[PDB]
Amino acid sequence: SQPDPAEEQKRVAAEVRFNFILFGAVIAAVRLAPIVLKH
Amino acid sequence: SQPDPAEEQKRVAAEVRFNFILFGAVIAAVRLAPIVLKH
Amino acid sequence: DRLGFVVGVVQTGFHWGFVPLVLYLGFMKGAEPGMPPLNLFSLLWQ
Amino acid sequence: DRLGFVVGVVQTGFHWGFVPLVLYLGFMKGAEPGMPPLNLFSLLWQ
Amino acid sequence: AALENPGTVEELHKKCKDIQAITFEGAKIMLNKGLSNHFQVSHTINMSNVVPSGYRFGATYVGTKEFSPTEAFPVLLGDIDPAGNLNANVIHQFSARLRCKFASQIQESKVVASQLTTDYRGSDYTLSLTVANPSIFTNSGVVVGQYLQSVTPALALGSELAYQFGPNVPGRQIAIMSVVGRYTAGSSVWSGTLGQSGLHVCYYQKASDQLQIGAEVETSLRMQESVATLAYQIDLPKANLVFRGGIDSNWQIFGVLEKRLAPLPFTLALSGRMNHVKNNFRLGCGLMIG
Amino acid sequence: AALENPGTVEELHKKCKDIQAITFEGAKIMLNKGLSNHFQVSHTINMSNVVPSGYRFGATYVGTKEFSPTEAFPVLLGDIDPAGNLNANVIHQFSARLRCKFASQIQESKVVASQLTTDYRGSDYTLSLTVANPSIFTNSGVVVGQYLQSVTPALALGSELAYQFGPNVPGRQIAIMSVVGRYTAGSSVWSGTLGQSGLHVCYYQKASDQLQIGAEVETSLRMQESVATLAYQIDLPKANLVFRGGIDSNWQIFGVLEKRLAPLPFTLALSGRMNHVKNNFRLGCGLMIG
Amino acid sequence: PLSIVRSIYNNEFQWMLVKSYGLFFLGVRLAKEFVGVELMPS
Amino acid sequence: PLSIVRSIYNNEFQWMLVKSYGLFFLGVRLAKEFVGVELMPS
Amino acid sequence: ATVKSVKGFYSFSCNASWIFFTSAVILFAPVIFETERAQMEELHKSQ
Amino acid sequence: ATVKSVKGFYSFSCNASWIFFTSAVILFAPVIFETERAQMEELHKSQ
Ligand SMILES: CCCCCCCCCCCC(=O)OC[C@H](COP(=O)(O)OCC[N+](C)(C)C)OC(=O)CCCCCCCCCCC
Ligand SMILES: CCCCCCCCCCCC(=O)OC[C@H](COP(=O)(O)OCC[N+](C)(C)C)OC(=O)CCCCCCCCCCC
Ligand SMILES: CCCCCCCCCCCC(=O)OC[C@H](COP(=O)(O)OCC[N+](C)(C)C)OC(=O)CCCCCCCCCCC
Ligand SMILES: CCCCCCCCCCCC(=O)OC[C@H](COP(=O)(O)OCC[N+](C)(C)C)OC(=O)CCCCCCCCCCC
Ligand SMILES: CCCCCCCCCCCC(=O)OC[C@H](COP(=O)(O)OCC[N+](C)(C)C)OC(=O)CCCCCCCCCCC
Repeated sequence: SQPDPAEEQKRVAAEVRFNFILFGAVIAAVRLAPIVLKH
Repeated sequence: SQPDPAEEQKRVAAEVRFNFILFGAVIAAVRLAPIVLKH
Repeated sequence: DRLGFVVGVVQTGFHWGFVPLVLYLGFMKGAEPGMPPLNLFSLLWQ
Repeated sequence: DRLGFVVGVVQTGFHWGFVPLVLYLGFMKGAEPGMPPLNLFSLLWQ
Repeated sequence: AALENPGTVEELHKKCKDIQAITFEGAKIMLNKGLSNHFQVSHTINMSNVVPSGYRFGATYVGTKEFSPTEAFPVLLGDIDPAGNLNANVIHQFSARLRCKFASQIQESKVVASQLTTDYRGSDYTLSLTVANPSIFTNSGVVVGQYLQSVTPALALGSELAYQFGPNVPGRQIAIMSVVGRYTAGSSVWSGTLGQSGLHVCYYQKASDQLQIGAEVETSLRMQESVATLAYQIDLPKANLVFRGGIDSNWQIFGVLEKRLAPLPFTLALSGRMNHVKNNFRLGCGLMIG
Repeated sequence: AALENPGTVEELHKKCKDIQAITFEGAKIMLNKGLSNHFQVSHTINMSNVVPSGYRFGATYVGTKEFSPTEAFPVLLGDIDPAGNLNANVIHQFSARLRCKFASQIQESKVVASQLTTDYRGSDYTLSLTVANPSIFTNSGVVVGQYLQSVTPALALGSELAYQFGPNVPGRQIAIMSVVGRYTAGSSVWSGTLGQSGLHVCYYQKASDQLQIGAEVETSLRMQESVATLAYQIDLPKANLVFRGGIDSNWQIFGVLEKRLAPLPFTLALSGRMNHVKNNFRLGCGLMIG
Repeated sequence: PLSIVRSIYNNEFQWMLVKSYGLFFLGVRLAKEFVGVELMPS
Repeated sequence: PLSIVRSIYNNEFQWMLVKSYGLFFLGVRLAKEFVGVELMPS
Repeated sequence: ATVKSVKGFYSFSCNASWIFFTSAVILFAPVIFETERAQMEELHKSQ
Repeated sequence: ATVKSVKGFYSFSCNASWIFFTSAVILFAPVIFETERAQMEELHKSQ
């Protein structure tokens, strides 16, 4: 009856985009970090 | 009916003693050879 | 396919031509201006 | 058998005793008369 | 302010792989001939009991009028065996900052592995993007984003995101973010990376010009496998000698002696690896002629 | 008249086996310690990939008050591994004539091979008798009679009769008479033996102290198998170097370097055998310390 | 505690971890001691 | 004579003989030429 | 079983010495050999 | 089949060169290397 067990596959895709935003956020953090540390 | 195929075995023994007398004869020959060669 | 052929062609050209290309650019420069020419014997032995 | 036992005994004595025998005759002679004694450390270190 | 450029994420993970010894097995001969400072040719003969024996022929070209620095780009290097298996590397500088490397390995008349890498350098930071093993006909392939910034003159921090698509990946796409950092503490350069899966940490310790020591740990959180190494290098120009040897936490022990034999530019390498798990020892020896 | 003693039949058959190289596989370490001119101890460590790898401990004793010459008999020499496999040799002199050698190899707690040999050295001739691998409980074993006489100062001739008894022999007893000779005009020395069942010939030739060349053929008339070798030795004290290498008519090629490293009594040994039939190379390296 | 520690030694990953982190930190101790060492000194 | 000589080459012992006596006599020819040779001469 | 226990300790201590001495022959000994030889060379050169 | 005949000759030329050069690397080359190095050492010593 199921068309596809898509949910696990799309949740993995959701975690992939979550990894992307986390990768960006850590770059944003370190891009702020030296000012925050020297401030 | 045969007691033993002894003939081949005893012929090998005969050749073994033949090797012994040949070994002796070549020693006897070389023991004579230098005299024969200087003679 | 246009790429179906061109990709195999270009990769075959890289595959066989890269060492030919390095050698060609080498003999294009040659030796130093004061050195004897790079005869192909210099590829074959010291 | 007399030899059935004595042969195995004597070969076992050779087997384990030959290196013991060589070592014993060595330490019997020892070093040269002017050299330090052959302490058993001579078997173990340079 | 006025920080260094930190390098690149691959140079942190390689940071302690330079002193780790590279053992080889069997007899290997290499002859190098410098035809010009732009053009070099190398003939290498590999005889081994278990490594595939054979000749391979190598040539290198470098330098063109476009590129000013002593790096003397482009670099155009490749070596091929009589069976036709090609290894080749290409390196380019779209500018003084943006640098590019390309490498491809062909065997069985097929490209078995390839990667294209881009490396960009700022006064305080580095950014790089890599693509590798691409399908040309399909979306499938490997992609890696990497970032690294100097945060204090003794400390750098950064980030990495590897990605893959297609049938080689268990999920149709997967990616792994992983933090990265390095702390210098003078000699005691710490390095490592913490992933959403896996961890790696170098320790590196230059004792002196004559002695360099490092250590590693690796770990994987979905694969449940981990290893470590302790490795050292000795450099002895007083003895025309270098030695790299290290213990493996899987109890391989390796040492790769190499001697330069004279001012005459022969070097002799002796390679020993003992697998103490298997009581197995693999010897290699080889001569390099400059 | 007053000819040389010709040596013994085993020295003819060995005549060209001294320059034939003895290759080895893997890494072998040997330490020799001289405890006195009568007593020497040697520790040998062999790490090897397929050759059995381990340790064995060796000791040698020589000389007693009975024996005057610089040979300093008796000789009493043996080396044992921690598994208990013993190799040992015994040599004795009932006089200057009637020298005796004994050797036995014990492994798996069993005598696997042994021989006892006499030499009688009779001015212009030699006579020798050997017994080997004897059963003690049964008549079975090996016997060899050998004779060799100098016939002219350039030429020697002789004879040999090997014999065996028992289940190891296909006939209940077998023996093979075989003539032997040697000729020595100029630098060249010929040698060989003609048997009822085989033939062997050395050719040997000193070119100079730096270069010695020999060749072999072997043949068997009941086994239908034959081989040959061409082998040479280079001695280069200027290079602290000796090299033995030869072609085998089964197309193995072998070379065994040894380098004395210094007045300090290390010698490196480098052993290469390539089986060109199997394209198979076996490397060995080893260090002897005097 | 052999009833405890053997339960690690018996288990591959937990032991692989202990081995790897052990030799690593041993390397850290050794390295921090080695910092003054030279083999054929100036 | 390839019909003749191949009948030897095809047969193991006969070829083993030819190889062994061949390389042997080649060694004799070489050795009788090498008699004057030195490698790092005095 | 005391003798068998001694055979146990022996075979263990034999193996332990094997692993140690083979490892040293790889890791340290090549350095020791060349460093010693270089030191004796310097000694003879300075002697 | 000319190309295939050239592939035949070529692969034979591989074997012939392979067997020759691997053999020389065993039999002769170790002598050549050390003899050359000793001669260059004598040259530099005499220079
Ligand atoms: C004394 C100082 C100077 C010395 C100078 C030495 C020069 C090098 C001598 C040969 C070395 C050697 O070993 O070559 C050996 C090779 C053949 O080996 P292979 O095919 O691997 O054999 C094993 C076969 N497999 C691999 C299938 C298992 O021969 C050759 O065909 C190369 C000869 C040199 C030609 C260079 C151009 C090659 C272009 C190849 C394009 C595909
Ligand atoms: C991890 C390893 C474990 C195994 C044991 C290691 C022992 C370590 C030894 C250290 C010393 C050392 O390597 O020396 C190697 C020596 C160097 O000394 P030299 O020749 O006198 O030159 C220096 C002169 N000096 C000593 C006065 C300073 O060069 C050789 O032999 C050269 C060999 C050339 C041939 C190479 C092989 C070619 C292929 C195969 C041919 C059959
Ligand atoms: C660096 C200085 C300190 C050295 C301390 C060494 C302690 C060794 C304890 C062994 C525990 C162990 O591993 O025992 C278990 C091992 C075997 O299993 P495994 O190794 O897990 O292999 C399985 C791997 N898997 C998990 C991936 C499947 O047993 C053995 O037969 C091998 C023991 C080899 C010891 C080598 C020691 C080298 C010392 C070098 C010194 C110069
Ligand atoms: C500079 C050093 C050069 C070394 C050259 C080595 C060549 C090795 C080739 C192996 C091929 C092979 O397979 O050889 C073996 C087979 C023959 O035996 P088979 O038919 O397999 O029967 C099974 C084996 N039996 C018969 C023992 C049971 O072929 C040959 O004998 C043909 C090879 C001829 C080589 C000629 C070389 C001439 C050299 C002259 C300078 C000394
Ligand atoms: C039966 C009577 C034996 C008498 C022995 C007397 C000698 C005692 C010495 C220890 C022997 C031992 O214990 O060595 C044990 C081991 C070998 O063990 P293995 O089991 O063969 O290893 C292989 C395992 N196999 C059997 C399953 C395949 O070798 C060693 O570690 C080498 C010891 C080298 C000592 C060097 C001393 C000199 C150093 C100079 C300065 C650097």
